[PDB]
Amino acid sequence: KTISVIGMPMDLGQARRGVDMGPSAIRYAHLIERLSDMGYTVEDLGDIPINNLNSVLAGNEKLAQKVNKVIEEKKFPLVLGGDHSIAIGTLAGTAKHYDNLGVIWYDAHGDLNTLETSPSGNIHGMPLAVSLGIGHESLVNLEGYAPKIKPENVVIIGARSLDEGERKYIKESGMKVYTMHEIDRLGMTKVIEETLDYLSACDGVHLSLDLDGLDPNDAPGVGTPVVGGISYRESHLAMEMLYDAGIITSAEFVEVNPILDHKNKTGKTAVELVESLLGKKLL
Ligand SMILES: [Mn+2]
Ligand SMILES: [Mn+2]
Repeated sequence: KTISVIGMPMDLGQARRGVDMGPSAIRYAHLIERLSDMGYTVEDLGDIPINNLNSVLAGNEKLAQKVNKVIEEKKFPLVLGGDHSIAIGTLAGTAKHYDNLGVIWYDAHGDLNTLETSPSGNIHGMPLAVSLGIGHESLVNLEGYAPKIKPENVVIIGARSLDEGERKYIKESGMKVYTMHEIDRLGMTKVIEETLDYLSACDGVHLSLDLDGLDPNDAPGVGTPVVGGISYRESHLAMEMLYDAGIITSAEFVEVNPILDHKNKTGKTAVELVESLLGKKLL
C-alpha cells in the first residue's frame, strides 16, 4: 500500500491556538523518512490551505476531495491534521467507497455533540455526531450524501469525558464504546480483539485517533487533556494488533498542538504510533 499523506492545518474547529501546526510538528519528527525506511513509497500531498462555519465547510470539502481521489487510486490516505473537526471531511471522502465502513474512534471524548447541545459550539466536538449523521445540515450533507457511517459500525476506544447528551445517544444508538473502565477491566488486548471481531463485517475501517485519547503524561500537547488515559504502551499494542489484522484502510491523527506540547513529545508519539499502525515491529 502506497501511503498518501495529507496535511490539514485546521484550527477553526476549536478555540485554542496552535493545533493548525500539528501537520508540520508531525512531519518534523521524521514521519516521511521513517515510513520510507519501512519499505513504503510515501507521497506527501502537502497541506490543505485554510482561510467558523464556512471555513470549516470549504476546508473539509477540499480534504474530502483529496481523500476520495487517494482511495480512488487505492493508496491509503493518512491525513494527520489539526482539530478533530477534519474527520468530517476525511470520512466524507472514504465512506462513499465502502458499502460498510467501520470506524475506530480512539479518543478520550465522544465528539457526539451538536451546536445546540454544544456548550462551546466548537465543531471539533461534533465530527462523529455529524457523519452519523446528526447535526448542521451543510455539515452532515458534506459531499452530497448522508449519513457517512452507521452507529453500529463505530467503536470508540478511550472515552472518559463523555457526560450528558452524548451518553444518552450512545445507549439509544447502540454504539460500542470502550471507556477507561473497560480497558482497565478487560485489558487492552481483549478490547482490541473484541473490536476486531465486532468490526469483522466491514468492507473497510477508518482509524480516527485523537492524541488526547492518550494520558496527558504521554501526550501533553493537546487542547483538551483528560487525566487517566491510555498509556504509550497500550496505544502501541493497539496499533500493532490493528496492523496484524489488516483491517485499517484509512487513518487520521488529530489534535497535536505544539504550542501546548513539551519539545514535540506529542508529535513524536504520533509518528511512533503511525509506524506501529503501518507495520513497524520490534521483532
Ligand atoms: Mn476528538
Ligand atoms: Mn478528544
